[PDB]
Amino acid sequence: ARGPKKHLKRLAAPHHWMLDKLSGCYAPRPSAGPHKLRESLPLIVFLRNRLKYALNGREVKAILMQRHVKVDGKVRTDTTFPAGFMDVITLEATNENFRLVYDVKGRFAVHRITDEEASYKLAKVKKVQLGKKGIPYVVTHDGRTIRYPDPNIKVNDTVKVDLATGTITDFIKFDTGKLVYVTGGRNLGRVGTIVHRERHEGGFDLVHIKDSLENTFVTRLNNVFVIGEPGRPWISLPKGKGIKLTISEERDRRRAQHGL
Amino acid sequence: GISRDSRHKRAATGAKRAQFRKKRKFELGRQAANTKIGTKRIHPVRTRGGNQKFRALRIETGNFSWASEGVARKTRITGVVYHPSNNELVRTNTLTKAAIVQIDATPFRQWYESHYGQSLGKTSKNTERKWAARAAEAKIEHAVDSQFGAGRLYAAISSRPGQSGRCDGYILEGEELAFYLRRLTAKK
Amino acid sequence: PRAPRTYSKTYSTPKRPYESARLDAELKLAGEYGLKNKREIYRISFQLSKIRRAARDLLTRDEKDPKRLFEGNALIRRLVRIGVLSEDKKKLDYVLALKVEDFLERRLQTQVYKLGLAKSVHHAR
Amino acid sequence: STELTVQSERAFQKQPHIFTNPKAKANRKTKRWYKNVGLGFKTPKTAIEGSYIDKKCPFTGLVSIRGKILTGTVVSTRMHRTIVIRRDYLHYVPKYNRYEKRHKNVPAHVSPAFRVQVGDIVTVGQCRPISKTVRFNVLKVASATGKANKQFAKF
RNA sequence: UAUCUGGUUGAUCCUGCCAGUAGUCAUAUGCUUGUCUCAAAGAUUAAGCCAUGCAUGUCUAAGUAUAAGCAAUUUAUACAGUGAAACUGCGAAUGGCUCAUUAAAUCAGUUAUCGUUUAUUUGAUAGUUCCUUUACUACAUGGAUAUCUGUGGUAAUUCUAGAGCUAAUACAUGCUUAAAAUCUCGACCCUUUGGAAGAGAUGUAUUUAUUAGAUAAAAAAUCAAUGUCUUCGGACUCCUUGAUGAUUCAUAAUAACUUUUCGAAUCGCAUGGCCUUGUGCUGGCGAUGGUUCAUUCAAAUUUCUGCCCUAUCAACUUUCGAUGGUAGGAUAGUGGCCUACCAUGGUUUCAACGGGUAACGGGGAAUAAGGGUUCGAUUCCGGAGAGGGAGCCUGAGAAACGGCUACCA
RNA sequence: CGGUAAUUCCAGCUCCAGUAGCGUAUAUUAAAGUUGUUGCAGUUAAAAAGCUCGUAGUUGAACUUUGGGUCUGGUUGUCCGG
RNA sequence: CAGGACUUUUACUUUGAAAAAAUUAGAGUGUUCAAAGCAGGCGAAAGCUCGAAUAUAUUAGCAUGGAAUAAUGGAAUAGGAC
RNA sequence: ACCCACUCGGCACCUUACGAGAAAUCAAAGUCUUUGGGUUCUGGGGGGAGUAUGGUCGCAAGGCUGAAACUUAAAGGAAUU
RNA sequence: GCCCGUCGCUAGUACCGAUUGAAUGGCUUAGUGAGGCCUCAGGAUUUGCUUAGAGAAGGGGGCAACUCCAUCUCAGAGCGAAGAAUCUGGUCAAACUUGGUCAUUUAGAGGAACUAAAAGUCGUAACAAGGUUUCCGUAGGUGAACCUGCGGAAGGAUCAUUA
Ligand SMILES: [Mg+2]
Ligand SMILES: [Mg+2]
Ligand SMILES: [Mg+2]
Ligand SMILES: [Mg+2]
Ligand SMILES: [Mg+2]
Ligand SMILES: [Mg+2]
Ligand SMILES: [Mg+2]
Ligand SMILES: [Mg+2]
Ligand SMILES: [Mg+2]
Ligand SMILES: [Mg+2]
Ligand SMILES: [Mg+2]
Ligand SMILES: [Mg+2]
Ligand SMILES: [Mg+2]
Ligand SMILES: [Mg+2]
Ligand SMILES: [Mg+2]
Ligand SMILES: [Mg+2]
Ligand SMILES: [Mg+2]
Ligand SMILES: [Mg+2]
Ligand SMILES: [Mg+2]
Ligand SMILES: [Mg+2]
Ligand SMILES: [Mg+2]
Ligand SMILES: [Mg+2]
Ligand SMILES: [Mg+2]
Ligand SMILES: [Mg+2]
Ligand SMILES: [Mg+2]
Ligand SMILES: [Mg+2]
Ligand SMILES: [Mg+2]
Ligand SMILES: [Mg+2]
Ligand SMILES: [Mg+2]
Ligand SMILES: [Mg+2]
Ligand SMILES: [Mg+2]
Ligand SMILES: [Mg+2]
Ligand SMILES: [Mg+2]
Repeated sequence: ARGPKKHLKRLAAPHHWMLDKLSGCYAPRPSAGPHKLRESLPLIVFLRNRLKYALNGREVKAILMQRHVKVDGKVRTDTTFPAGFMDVITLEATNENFRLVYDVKGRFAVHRITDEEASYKLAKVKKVQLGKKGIPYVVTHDGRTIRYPDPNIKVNDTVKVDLATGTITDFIKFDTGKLVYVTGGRNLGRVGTIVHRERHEGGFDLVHIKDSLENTFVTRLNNVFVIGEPGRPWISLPKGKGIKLTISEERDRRRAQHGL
Repeated sequence: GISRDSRHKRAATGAKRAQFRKKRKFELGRQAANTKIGTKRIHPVRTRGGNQKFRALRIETGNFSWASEGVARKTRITGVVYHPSNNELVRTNTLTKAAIVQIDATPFRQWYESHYGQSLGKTSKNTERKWAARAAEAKIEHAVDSQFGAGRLYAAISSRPGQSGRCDGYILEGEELAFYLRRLTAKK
Repeated sequence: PRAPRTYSKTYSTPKRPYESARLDAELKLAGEYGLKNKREIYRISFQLSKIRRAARDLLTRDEKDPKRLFEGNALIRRLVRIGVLSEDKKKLDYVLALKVEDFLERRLQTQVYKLGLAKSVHHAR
Repeated sequence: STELTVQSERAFQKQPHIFTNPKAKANRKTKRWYKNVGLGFKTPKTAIEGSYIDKKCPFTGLVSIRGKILTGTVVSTRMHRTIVIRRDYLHYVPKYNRYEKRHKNVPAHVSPAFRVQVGDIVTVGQCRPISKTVRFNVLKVASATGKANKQFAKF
């Protein structure tokens, strides 16, 4: 009905916002940005509901204004700016750097990171095409277009963007026996190896993934994000190395590592 | 206004559908331009998402392509002789797409002369040399040649003049041209 | 248009109102544990029933099957914590045999009475 | 379907932007454009060699096969260049723990590269809307001859 | 959490109902009513009618202040502190409400856009505007118009006439700009192995052509064109090409076209670096803008499958498009969406079509052995509508009603 | 039930039930194996078409690689807690 | 693996992928209890730290394992297979 | 043609039910709470009523199809003294 | 004992129905048709360019085509560009006049019902062989149960007459 929608009801929000059912009718709708609405994570949520540096929206706004938050080197001032997967959130005071990565369960984890890694962003390849004047460009599944790419970078390949300038420093080819991260579905937040790649030339390629504990699962190709060569990831993965325990196992862990 | 909705239609079964929702602006369709010949007059229309289509009510000139030779020239359109959809259009002189029209042809003739030097109906040294290098390539379909003699070439419009404002096409060649001629003859 | 608040009816009335023996039993129970209403008793019964439903379901699933192993175990643990099940009977099969008295003999009422501090249940209440 | 003639109506029917230069004379004399649809399907020799036209052919025209690929038996050939496909299936009624036999007719477009009789089983591919009801285009006709080899009983 | 009990008889066993019993985010209502927490609430009938008030406006160092505003005081003799108004920009298409319509419609899950539009967003990105090249706006072009000041009209309204000034990121115009490479033309010489001095054109967007957008492997003979090195027998060697399941795709190239789109005459704070010692040439961080391609928020359609009663609805659709074809028109684009010519189809006892709904669809709710039955106006998601019907303006987006135009009430 | 001993009316006293709640009305679900797929009935209680043919529908005899052997992974009971 | 070359076609069943959140079932957690909520918990009580799980929905589409059951197809003018 | 013995198909009948059933009774009315061989039709308390109405078929009588309002605590079945 | 129908009485439901009845809505024949949008014109007015002659007191840096200046500025007139009212055809199409039609309602002179209340009237049809055994189909007849043909059924008062 008539043009774009501008609000978001609290229940209609992505569940991995971890937003509480009460204390409001509305949720912070991610503005038009680099990442998809449902796959994003607004700055407000990151600030208030994760790190707890702000108490309310006004506080968040104030924080933003003094030009201190930095999403991928660039500044940002939107409360509802949609930082998503692999995005580096740097705070100038505190000197903390964060990379937005998922965890074993599904939601965005607070993952503290060093300045040596915070310099670069890792990004999947969505499209490879020749643009105007015959100039080749690559499209990252995370927002960007990069002109004149290395011509053996194809779709689904992951790319090390140096972020400070925005040039491709290095890349990983999508292939069997390469460390992978799942970014959508039930298996989202899981880390694996790629055992096999089914095709079905028509609709949705399925990739078979084994983790470190020899525990195979299948996801769609567009949910699968390459991260390195097995055992050696290009980024630091969060605590619990994207592993997925069974519920009982988790409970046991909780019990046996008690230290109140 | 004229709407392109499939709401007002009957279903596959022949069932008359009930009137759900009043007609929308995204369903809309505007009046026919039905362009005439003589003195250039082009009205812009604001479409969806900004953008302009150009209604070409009254057009005189047009640039037409000789696909064999590989050249196109701006030329006067003088009359619609045949239109596949409707004889009414022909009667009117309504310039549309796929209509068959008569072109001034003089520019084409001039071009030909410049190129080969052979002329249709009956200097420097470099030019002569060039001509020599060419030749025998200058033969053409007989029908075209005949037309040239009269001074008016048959061409088909391939632009949608109601959409672009631009009125453009291709000079009639080969089998298609022959077919068109036959059709014309039949009509007479 | 704010997110709806969840209610839950926490008791269930009997399916037959004047079952005389049942009524007398209820009365006796009330007398024993200084209960203001039959409502309290009903609440307890409802609670018991919920537990039973869970337990039965668990039983219906194969033993050593994950869900049974987990949820059932958790339930058992909870029961032991509350003090309704005894350490002899961490079994899930024993969960079905519980009966209303064990819940009433665990209220801050009865407990208060049974540690001194009172002289009868009413006083404690 | 076409059925004879080719150059049969008010307008000259040609493949758009296919040019057959009437100066340097070729082997085919008129150039024919075709493409393979993909998905493992094969472009027939009737399509490549033929003289017919069609914008709505998946091989020689402008439509592109994408999305759903269905199969079913042919019910009606009667309307020109198109077909009707019956598509029998079982609808599960959960209360009675049993199945209803159901129907649904799919109107589909028939490229003149095919010989289609009533009763032939046909593989049909989804494409861009073609008419009021048609969304589908015939890709493969499975009933090849029936019993056109030995029709007469005499050994 | 698998339960029944009273009533047909003089008594009996049944069939059968009626009556009881229990629940209802199920309404009403009758009596009562101390406390704590939680909290539905003009849906049902009349999508009946509406007094009065409010519900959408908005300004930052950073578009435009000569308020004849306030300042007032130790950046102004161009401005420079705040700042009403007004212009410009943006928003008012979200939200909120309601369920009247609506039964293959909506809607749900599922596809598709190789079938399109998309403000904003985040990435991208444009030496080519010139047009002959011995004296030219670019150290910056033009005319308006608001507020304001004054003169009024009317019983009246968020009615605006007349005059006088005055702004722009409003509205119009319109400059720089190389080097190279490539494509159109040849003052001549010297009888071939021919080969060139120098002159014009080339951005993008637009339009129609046309061409390229290759790729299953190796080895020839020679006939027409006839190149390059000749160590004058002759060799010929290293000879481009992205993506998809798939394209006439991406993209490039030649042809021209065009009542020639865009290519910064815009703002704030910084006041840094070389002296050819000019006030010269320079240079930092930003705002707004602007091209196409991205992307993001979206968008129209779209695939397959699924709706409640009814045969006291069995044939329905096709003059006035029904089903299909062809061409055009129209549209953001696909399509009988519409028009012309043609064909006679399309749906149906596996209920078409018609009728009803005290029908918005779904998530769900009540009940609660298992299976079911009934409900879902209503907090979330879709969809409709703003008394009824039309029709449109502005805009990225509305067939908008706290926009306009009409008719009916 | 009530026509002169009314345990049924109207009151008084006792008592029972639920209890800050309880009653009445109309729906609706369970009770209903009184809608039946699970799961009902049809000689006499309601109900077998007067009878046969018959398109759709539903349904429809049996029959094609069974048997052995050879190693080889597990997964719980056991045989001790090594 | 990466490419042909064509594969009788189903129904059924399997595991997987999808069936928004709330609701439902359910793990954790002394809202003083509870309905709830997604909180909290532990310190030197200088800072540290678990959390915010899981499971369901079978109609339709998609993916794969199975080949009993039920159907369909092939060589009888052989124009059949190598 | 009888007579005996066996055998398929038929109209029935007699005695027992170990099965059914409310019972009368039933070799099916059995192989049904130990509930599923395949199928078509019909019933859902008694009246109103095989009525009203609309179809349709009949020359007509009529047939097939077939309600509701309202009404009512029983109408019935088999057996008993 | 039980018990059936006619005619009575009192209520209450529904049914048919003369009324050329009434009302509302949905389609619709013929004819009209607001308003926008598009389009053919129209051209109030609004300006720009022509060197188109001025009075102007350096109307371009000293009598003079000003050592003539977007000079003083109107008759020009030609050439544009913008453009309101109005206007020709369309197109979408609310609506309106007279009819017709379907649906649902609604007055309704009269008529024919059924139920309820079952101390009215006439019989006694059925239940016993109910005093003519009951039923059923059908046809005729009657004051009313009903009676009487023709065919059938025991739910009959008969499971019965060998040879
Ligand atoms: Mg695809
Ligand atoms: Mg655009
Ligand atoms: Mg039950
Ligand atoms: Mg009786
Ligand atoms: Mg009695
Ligand atoms: Mg009851
Ligand atoms: Mg207090
Ligand atoms: Mg209301
Ligand atoms: Mg404004
Ligand atoms: Mg809204
Ligand atoms: Mg080509
Ligand atoms: Mg292209
Ligand atoms: Mg077309
Ligand atoms: Mg409704
Ligand atoms: Mg509903
Ligand atoms: Mg609803
Ligand atoms: Mg309603
Ligand atoms: Mg209103
Ligand atoms: Mg409106
Ligand atoms: Mg309002
Ligand atoms: Mg509104
Ligand atoms: Mg007394
Ligand atoms: Mg019930
Ligand atoms: Mg029964
Ligand atoms: Mg009977
Ligand atoms: Mg069989
Ligand atoms: Mg719960
Ligand atoms: Mg009855
Ligand atoms: Mg009897
Ligand atoms: Mg008009
Ligand atoms: Mg008698
Ligand atoms: Mg008698
Ligand atoms: Mg009887």
